[PDB]
Amino acid sequence: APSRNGMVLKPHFHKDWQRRVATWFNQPARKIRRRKARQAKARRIAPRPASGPIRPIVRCPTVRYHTKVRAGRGFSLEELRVAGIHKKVARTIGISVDPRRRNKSTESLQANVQRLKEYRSKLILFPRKPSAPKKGDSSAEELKLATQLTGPVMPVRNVYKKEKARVITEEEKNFKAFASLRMARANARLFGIRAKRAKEAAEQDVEKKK
Amino acid sequence: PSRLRKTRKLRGHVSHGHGRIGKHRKHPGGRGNAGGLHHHRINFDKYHPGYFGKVGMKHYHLKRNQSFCPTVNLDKLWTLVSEQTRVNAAKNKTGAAPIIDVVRSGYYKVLGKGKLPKQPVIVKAKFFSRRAEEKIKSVGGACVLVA
RNA sequence: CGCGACCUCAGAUCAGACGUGGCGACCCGCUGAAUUUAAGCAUAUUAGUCAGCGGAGGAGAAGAAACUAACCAGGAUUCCCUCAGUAACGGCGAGUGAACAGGGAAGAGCCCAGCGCCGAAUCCCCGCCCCGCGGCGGGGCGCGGGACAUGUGGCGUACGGAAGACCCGCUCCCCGGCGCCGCUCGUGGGGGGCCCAAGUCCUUCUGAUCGAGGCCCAGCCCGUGGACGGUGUGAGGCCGGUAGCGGCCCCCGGCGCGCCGGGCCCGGGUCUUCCCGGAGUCGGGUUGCUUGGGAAUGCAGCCCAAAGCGGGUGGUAAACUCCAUCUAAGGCUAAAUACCGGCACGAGACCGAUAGUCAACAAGUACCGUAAGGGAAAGUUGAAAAGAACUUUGAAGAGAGAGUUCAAGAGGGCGUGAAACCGUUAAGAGGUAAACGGGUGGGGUCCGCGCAGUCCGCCCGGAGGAUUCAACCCGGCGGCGGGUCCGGCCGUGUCGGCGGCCCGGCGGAUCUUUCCCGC
RNA sequence: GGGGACCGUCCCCCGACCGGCGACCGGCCGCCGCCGGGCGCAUUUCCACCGCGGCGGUGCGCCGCGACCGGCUCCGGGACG
RNA sequence: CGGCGACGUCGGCUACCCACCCGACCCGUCUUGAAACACGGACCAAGGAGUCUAACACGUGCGCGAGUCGGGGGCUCGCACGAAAGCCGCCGUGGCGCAAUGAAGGUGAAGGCCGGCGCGCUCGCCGGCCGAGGUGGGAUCCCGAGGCCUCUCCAGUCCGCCGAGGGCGCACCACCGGCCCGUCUCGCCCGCCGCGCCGGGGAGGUGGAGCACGAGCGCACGUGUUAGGACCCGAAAGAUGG
RNA sequence: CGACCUGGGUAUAGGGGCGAAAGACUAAUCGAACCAUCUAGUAGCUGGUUCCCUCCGAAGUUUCCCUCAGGAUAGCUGGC
RNA sequence: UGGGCCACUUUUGGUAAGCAGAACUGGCGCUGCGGGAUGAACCGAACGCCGGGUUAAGGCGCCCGAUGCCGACGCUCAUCA
RNA sequence: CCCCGCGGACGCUACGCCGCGACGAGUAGGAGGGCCGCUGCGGUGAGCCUUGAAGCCUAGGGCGCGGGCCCGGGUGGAGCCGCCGCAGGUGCAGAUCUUGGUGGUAGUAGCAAAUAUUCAAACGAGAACUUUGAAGGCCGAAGUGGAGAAGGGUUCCAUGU
RNA sequence: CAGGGGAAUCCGACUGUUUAAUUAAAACAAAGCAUCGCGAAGGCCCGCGGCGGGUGUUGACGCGAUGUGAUUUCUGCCCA
RNA sequence: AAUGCCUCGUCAUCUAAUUAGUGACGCGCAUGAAGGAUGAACGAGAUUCCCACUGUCCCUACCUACUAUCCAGCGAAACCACAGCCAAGGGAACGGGCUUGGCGGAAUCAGCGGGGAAAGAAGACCCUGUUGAGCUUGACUCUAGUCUGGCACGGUGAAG
RNA sequence: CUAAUAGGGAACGUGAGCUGGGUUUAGACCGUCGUGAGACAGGUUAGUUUUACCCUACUGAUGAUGUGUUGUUGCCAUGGU
Ligand SMILES: [K+]
Ligand SMILES: [K+]
Ligand SMILES: [K+]
Ligand SMILES: [K+]
Ligand SMILES: [K+]
Ligand SMILES: [K+]
Ligand SMILES: [K+]
Ligand SMILES: [K+]
Ligand SMILES: [K+]
Ligand SMILES: [K+]
Ligand SMILES: [K+]
Ligand SMILES: [K+]
Ligand SMILES: [K+]
Ligand SMILES: [K+]
Ligand SMILES: [K+]
Ligand SMILES: [K+]
Ligand SMILES: [K+]
Ligand SMILES: [K+]
Ligand SMILES: [K+]
Ligand SMILES: [K+]
Ligand SMILES: [K+]
Ligand SMILES: [K+]
Ligand SMILES: [K+]
Ligand SMILES: [K+]
Ligand SMILES: [K+]
Ligand SMILES: [K+]
Ligand SMILES: [K+]
Ligand SMILES: [K+]
Ligand SMILES: [K+]
Ligand SMILES: [K+]
Ligand SMILES: [K+]
Ligand SMILES: [K+]
Ligand SMILES: [K+]
Ligand SMILES: [Mg+2]
Ligand SMILES: [Mg+2]
Ligand SMILES: [Mg+2]
Ligand SMILES: [Mg+2]
Ligand SMILES: [Mg+2]
Ligand SMILES: [Mg+2]
Ligand SMILES: [Mg+2]
Ligand SMILES: [Mg+2]
Ligand SMILES: [Mg+2]
Ligand SMILES: [Mg+2]
Ligand SMILES: [Mg+2]
Ligand SMILES: [Mg+2]
Ligand SMILES: [Mg+2]
Ligand SMILES: [Mg+2]
Ligand SMILES: [Mg+2]
Ligand SMILES: [Mg+2]
Ligand SMILES: [Mg+2]
Ligand SMILES: [Mg+2]
Ligand SMILES: [Mg+2]
Ligand SMILES: [Mg+2]
Ligand SMILES: [Mg+2]
Ligand SMILES: [Mg+2]
Ligand SMILES: [Mg+2]
Ligand SMILES: [Mg+2]
Ligand SMILES: [Mg+2]
Ligand SMILES: [Mg+2]
Ligand SMILES: [Mg+2]
Ligand SMILES: [Mg+2]
Ligand SMILES: [Mg+2]
Ligand SMILES: [Mg+2]
Ligand SMILES: [Mg+2]
Ligand SMILES: [Mg+2]
Ligand SMILES: [Mg+2]
Ligand SMILES: [Mg+2]
Ligand SMILES: [Mg+2]
Ligand SMILES: [Mg+2]
Ligand SMILES: [Mg+2]
Ligand SMILES: [Mg+2]
Ligand SMILES: [Mg+2]
Ligand SMILES: [Mg+2]
Ligand SMILES: [Mg+2]
Ligand SMILES: [Mg+2]
Ligand SMILES: [Mg+2]
Ligand SMILES: [Mg+2]
Ligand SMILES: [Mg+2]
Ligand SMILES: [Mg+2]
Ligand SMILES: [Mg+2]
Ligand SMILES: [Mg+2]
Ligand SMILES: [Mg+2]
Ligand SMILES: [Mg+2]
Ligand SMILES: [Mg+2]
Ligand SMILES: [Mg+2]
Ligand SMILES: [Mg+2]
Ligand SMILES: [Mg+2]
Ligand SMILES: [Mg+2]
Ligand SMILES: [Mg+2]
Ligand SMILES: [Mg+2]
Ligand SMILES: [Mg+2]
Ligand SMILES: [Mg+2]
Ligand SMILES: [Mg+2]
Ligand SMILES: [Mg+2]
Ligand SMILES: [Mg+2]
Ligand SMILES: [Mg+2]
Ligand SMILES: [Mg+2]
Ligand SMILES: [Mg+2]
Ligand SMILES: [Mg+2]
Ligand SMILES: [Mg+2]
Ligand SMILES: [Mg+2]
Ligand SMILES: [Mg+2]
Ligand SMILES: [Mg+2]
Ligand SMILES: [Mg+2]
Ligand SMILES: [Mg+2]
Ligand SMILES: [Mg+2]
Ligand SMILES: [Mg+2]
Ligand SMILES: [Mg+2]
Ligand SMILES: [Mg+2]
Ligand SMILES: [Mg+2]
Ligand SMILES: [Mg+2]
Ligand SMILES: [Mg+2]
Ligand SMILES: [Mg+2]
Ligand SMILES: [Mg+2]
Ligand SMILES: [Mg+2]
Ligand SMILES: [Mg+2]
Ligand SMILES: [Mg+2]
Ligand SMILES: [Mg+2]
Ligand SMILES: [Mg+2]
Ligand SMILES: [Mg+2]
Ligand SMILES: [Mg+2]
Ligand SMILES: [Mg+2]
Ligand SMILES: [Mg+2]
Ligand SMILES: [Mg+2]
Repeated sequence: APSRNGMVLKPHFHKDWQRRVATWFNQPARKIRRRKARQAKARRIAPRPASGPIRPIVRCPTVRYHTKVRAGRGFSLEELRVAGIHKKVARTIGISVDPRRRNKSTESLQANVQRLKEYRSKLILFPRKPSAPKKGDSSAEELKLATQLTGPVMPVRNVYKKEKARVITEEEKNFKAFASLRMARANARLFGIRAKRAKEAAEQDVEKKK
Repeated sequence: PSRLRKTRKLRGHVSHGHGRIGKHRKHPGGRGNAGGLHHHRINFDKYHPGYFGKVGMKHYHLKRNQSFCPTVNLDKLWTLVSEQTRVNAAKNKTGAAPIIDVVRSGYYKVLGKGKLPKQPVIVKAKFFSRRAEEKIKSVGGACVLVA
């Protein structure tokens, strides 16, 4: 029964919850087990980066996150084409590729290809037969500089352009920010109905004289 | 700690604090929010007005991200830049005003609560309230919109 | 009017294979309540849950968009955090209730049909020989059979593909062994076997001791071992173990090299010419169920029934219009995830024999029910049986002696051995049932070192001893004070910054090559 | 993209003044105290015994009695207005 | 101040038995009312009933504080303890708080004084300052005439106490103004790359879980309410499968 | 001597059977058997609810309720 | 807690009721104690454990504390006082 | 300007100690304190203990308003407790409570359906009940006789206890 | 061993059956009488389902569904 | 009348006496026709009277068997707050306890049925519960099965 | 018939005293009521009456306390009548 002031509470405990309760007593053991698997995987791919393939620079979708950049699934086929990497060779040298991603703008395309070209420069390639190096790399640097990279390969990094303090022009001071937003909302709201009324007036003008 | 509770003090007292006449029974009055319009009407009306009935238009598939527009007031505006930025502008001889990008700091709309220090500043935001724009221009600043 | 080919069927204890049934904690496909809540109750809730049926595996399922979105776009599946008790559903009552984006764990992609090209290039079976056995493969041979044009194989699948030219790069794959590595790895990779420190020192306690004192040299000895268990106590050094990138022995697996048997066969860029798709399916109506999905989320039945600049989706039904996004009606796929059953382990602020599993034990046993099914009670002598020889009464059970033991006032349901209840002994009492509260009295068992009843400070007197009492000298150590007497300081400022982006750091939403590496 | 400059906090130093030696410590002095060793070897000091000694404190082994003082109370005489 | 003290006595209100006087009905429970001819209770032993999770609310304690919080993940010989502890900082994504209001489109919280001017038209352009107004209360604090002192006086040297009055006023309370969002009534202006069925502004009422120089977040404890077996035991029933 | 009595074998199974009919019988159970499970079903109703001392200390009234053996609400109480 | 009940007085229904229903204050419930022999509610008075004194209401033949006063004045005889 | 005396009680776990005044009923209920009590964990007691732990018994000595606690004696035979914190499956007279045990009833009700036993002997420690003999009775062939089915499962038969 | 008898009233015709474990009856059944459905692609009934199953190895002198209750004598009026 | 309230209806018969029985009457609360009215035989069916018979009774007695009883052996259970002598009082209005009085004498045996508001069972009557179940029905809401229409399986020819 | 055939109480005395005719379960018939299940202070018929051995009360039966033991013969308190 209700008793004095309080919050009307609606607990969801009418459905025999006690038979489906997930305890977390294996959480410390689970963290240990994944960490052993991470260490075992890193040893298995001895010189290859532990985190895995290089991932592309990706802008987050919605209007909440579209100022923020993250890592994506894989580089686009267009990104690989202008970077000069075959889409079937890239996965063999640690480049993740997403066949189903398109590049709607050039800036995103152009930013990711510099990521690929720069990664290609940083890449040390071991010959398939160590005795006979065809086109892998010079043995001088592949011997000593070969080290398993820890963490994500070239971590995706949100960069902010620093704006230099400047003198405010009179044109900037005369701009009406609030009025522009209010007028822009009205223009977008009445665009369709204004065209219809203009069209209906056009039909009146083609037959004004009769 | 169970040693600090009333149960340890209610041993030897037959009704355990619930009373001899009324007793402690399973569910007198119903279970949960039972009888909110019937035998519990006064409590619901007294403490939870508006509980019963529909008001307004429903909207299927609401996406909270589309309406994402955090706001910042003018009194907190200068906290978005470093303290070096504001002293340098104040002691600057020229009319050079620093740029505050509230979108970079995580805000989209600039609201106009409070007052600004008497020094010009360029404020970059997605939206401005009418009074926030007026106060920024009063200190000789400018408002420029971003998308 | 017989003989052949094919088609569709049939029989066989035909040659060789496969399925069935069990377990079922976790998983997949169905079916599916009511108790209950709503203070009644029918929709709702319980719940897509219990029960019922089927099917798996070490995981399963899902899974590489007929997606999310509407952004400056993301990009298979699965799991965690959050979104969020929110959007929404709901006698809009009780109640119910996701998703996207974001951050993580993990991360892996692919294959057909179709369209085409290639002398069916393809596959199974049976005999013969060789290399082998270790789950039965490889090679060679057969005017040896069969499958298959009612379509096998290679190329190729929307990320476009193919064929021709032109140019460039010759670039290098996967399989089973021979001998040996690095010795496989946080220092063995795994499985099994056998081993590796130091007191039973002296004196004592005891039934027994693992107890208590002691062990000169900074201290009994070892300690990378002071976890645990056993042993007559309570043990780091008595024993097993424990520690150790300790030792030895046996067995098994994938990792690189030289060789071997065989396969192994062109890749990219430009241009041109071609080629491009899953139908009683989608979609629509309706019905029933389901969902948060609300003029209908999904699933299914019936009816209708497609198209190809088409089709689906774009969370309010509909027409027109633009736009975005994907490409259904075929298939596979590891990881992160689940696990009250099983094998083998480790641990615990849990329980301690009416507790904890029903079950600490000949427990799913005894026992009950025709059956489905129901289902207990029950641990402890002692260190060691040393488990009472022998004598005596009795027909014996049972006794009296004796004996073992530290103890039988531990004697085979025997550690301790409460209360209720009973027998006997002792004391007291007794016609208002006992019992009780308050107040005394009598008696009794005990207690009080009870029984000539305190101690100790100063002074006085008497009778004895001992240094040495005070004050001075030497040495040591403390307390307090001292303009810092001298330092070492510390707190706060004070300047040259000698001092740091080379000869000291970390930060800044502060300015810049107007000396330097990408447009 | 670097590398620089500047700013804010730092750093150990070269140095002075400032408040104090502090509960951050030493050396010197001064005073005091304690201890050890000498000297002091007796009208000093200390130790133990005795007195049925005195002064104080505590308390009497048990059972009793008395006295005065103060608090509360119940009564009784006498006298004055 | 007196008496008495070892094999008989001395003290022990407790504790054992007995006697007498006074008082005294059997507990628990429901109930207006129980000793009840109201129910349960023959006796003893052991067991036996407000718990845990989640969610709220308020109070209290702790840390930090316009912030707070790593709980999910990751890094640290991989592990006696340790499944602990420590660390992350471009792991703070995110939660809660820092802004409300409206069904929604949306909008979204600074005033006071001094001056010249239109006309200081209940008013529009500026200047200068200060930065959430005012009234009445208001702990505390500040000033304070006049007093309190010495063996005594002419004359002040230093501070201490009391002190009528006066002042600044915390928190908080009452009230009056002001500001934001919704909605009415009235009315006149202003803006332009879109001259519009465009955009903005004013005055006066009224609706809001608002502003008006933040108080929250995390953790712990207590109490209360609730969903769960829900303090413990208890139906007549209903369903599924045998 | 009969719609007679009786053994054994068969068939009918739970909202079902079987009944010359009594709601009879269906394994001592029948106006819906028995067993296990859902299930610790729900109960405004009955019974119980375990140590001590100290301090404070009630109500059976108001309003609303398919409310009248119950709640909500105000009142009375305690704590801070 | 939301079953109340009782008493003086006021008061409605009823023949009436230890009945039913209101008002006001007090009480019992929740409360022991002195008195009413006995008794939830009457009268007195409310309570920590005690010693002394004094009272309340009520009593003072005996039970049973207190008149065992040379108490005062009357009234009354009952073979159901 | 202490000094023939160099000296002068106790105190103040400040969560402590001390002073003064008033007050004290209580169901339901609320709160505080508990050096009340049980079990386990982290610390601590150079804690206790085979020269005797826990438990149990006790006309033994005491303490506290009380919950309870300490000590003596006996029994027992291996463990246990104090203090500071922590955590509960933490306190019983009741529930026609659960399990186990034990009373009064009480040496009582009772050992009464179907006619019936008696004598002698044997074995034997022991004879109303066994065996043998003798006698008197009963079932009376629709049996208290002789054999089977179902069901039971060794009850069958010897010997012994 | 082994019927007391007679005169009547009510009910059931009779024989039979029935509430195992309080009712043996006047209750049920019965023969007789009456009514109704149905010619099989059917009537009545079972069945989750099959053109499944029972009556039915049946066919109106038969199956199925009711009421009344031997014989005798009657069975009136009302289709709103 | 097994059907009549009024009702023990009225009249006759049966008896000394009949709320009983039989016969008769009938404005019959509320008889009646697939059930009415009769009628032999039959009935562990309900009722009345008569003969006979008797311990049913007046009015009780005696006898027999087995018990009970006593003994040897053996040996429960129900129930149990504590218990157990009364009168009155008051009291939850019927006390074993309390008040006032009457009084009260170990341990027991055979009986007994006044009390213990004796035991047996959480009253089955009655009421309450927003607790059921069996059954009924134009209660509400459904449903198997059935009747009917439509679509599909579902075709080939003619008269219209 | 008689002298008279008075009225009442004792849990409307008395069911572990009986009986079970009535009322008041379940079977059944009739009448009335109800659509029906079913109902009827209407009629009718058939329908399990359990336990004492406890305490007291009462009835009888042994005994018990005091006169030393034991016996004979007696008295009468009290109760009944
Ligand atoms: K309470
Ligand atoms: K919601
Ligand atoms: K071929
Ligand atoms: K070893
Ligand atoms: K459909
Ligand atoms: K499209
Ligand atoms: K058990
Ligand atoms: K078992
Ligand atoms: K022993
Ligand atoms: K009772
Ligand atoms: K964390
Ligand atoms: K935050
Ligand atoms: K909003
Ligand atoms: K609860
Ligand atoms: K079963
Ligand atoms: K037969
Ligand atoms: K059933
Ligand atoms: K009522
Ligand atoms: K309240
Ligand atoms: K209330
Ligand atoms: K300890
Ligand atoms: K105590
Ligand atoms: K002991
Ligand atoms: K016959
Ligand atoms: K019969
Ligand atoms: K048929
Ligand atoms: K008929
Ligand atoms: K009709
Ligand atoms: K008709
Ligand atoms: K007839
Ligand atoms: K008969
Ligand atoms: K029933
Ligand atoms: K007399
Ligand atoms: Mg209480
Ligand atoms: Mg209790
Ligand atoms: Mg209670
Ligand atoms: Mg309900
Ligand atoms: Mg309910
Ligand atoms: Mg219900
Ligand atoms: Mg299941
Ligand atoms: Mg299978
Ligand atoms: Mg799979
Ligand atoms: Mg799949
Ligand atoms: Mg695809
Ligand atoms: Mg939220
Ligand atoms: Mg649901
Ligand atoms: Mg990752
Ligand atoms: Mg092909
Ligand atoms: Mg060793
Ligand atoms: Mg050991
Ligand atoms: Mg050891
Ligand atoms: Mg080892
Ligand atoms: Mg739409
Ligand atoms: Mg057990
Ligand atoms: Mg035990
Ligand atoms: Mg024997
Ligand atoms: Mg012993
Ligand atoms: Mg023993
Ligand atoms: Mg004894
Ligand atoms: Mg009760
Ligand atoms: Mg009552
Ligand atoms: Mg009582
Ligand atoms: Mg009574
Ligand atoms: Mg009761
Ligand atoms: Mg009991
Ligand atoms: Mg009882
Ligand atoms: Mg206990
Ligand atoms: Mg950690
Ligand atoms: Mg954020
Ligand atoms: Mg103010
Ligand atoms: Mg105001
Ligand atoms: Mg609350
Ligand atoms: Mg139901
Ligand atoms: Mg329960
Ligand atoms: Mg239950
Ligand atoms: Mg209502
Ligand atoms: Mg009640
Ligand atoms: Mg009540
Ligand atoms: Mg009331
Ligand atoms: Mg009244
Ligand atoms: Mg009343
Ligand atoms: Mg009460
Ligand atoms: Mg009171
Ligand atoms: Mg009182
Ligand atoms: Mg009194
Ligand atoms: Mg009186
Ligand atoms: Mg007194
Ligand atoms: Mg008197
Ligand atoms: Mg007297
Ligand atoms: Mg009190
Ligand atoms: Mg418990
Ligand atoms: Mg108990
Ligand atoms: Mg006997
Ligand atoms: Mg007998
Ligand atoms: Mg014979
Ligand atoms: Mg025979
Ligand atoms: Mg035999
Ligand atoms: Mg007959
Ligand atoms: Mg006839
Ligand atoms: Mg029969
Ligand atoms: Mg019968
Ligand atoms: Mg019979
Ligand atoms: Mg006839
Ligand atoms: Mg017939
Ligand atoms: Mg007649
Ligand atoms: Mg007669
Ligand atoms: Mg007719
Ligand atoms: Mg009496
Ligand atoms: Mg009694
Ligand atoms: Mg009852
Ligand atoms: Mg009952
Ligand atoms: Mg009700
Ligand atoms: Mg029902
Ligand atoms: Mg109807
Ligand atoms: Mg009577
Ligand atoms: Mg009887
Ligand atoms: Mg009687
Ligand atoms: Mg009768
Ligand atoms: Mg009857
Ligand atoms: Mg009718
Ligand atoms: Mg009659
Ligand atoms: Mg009969
Ligand atoms: Mg007898
Ligand atoms: Mg006499």
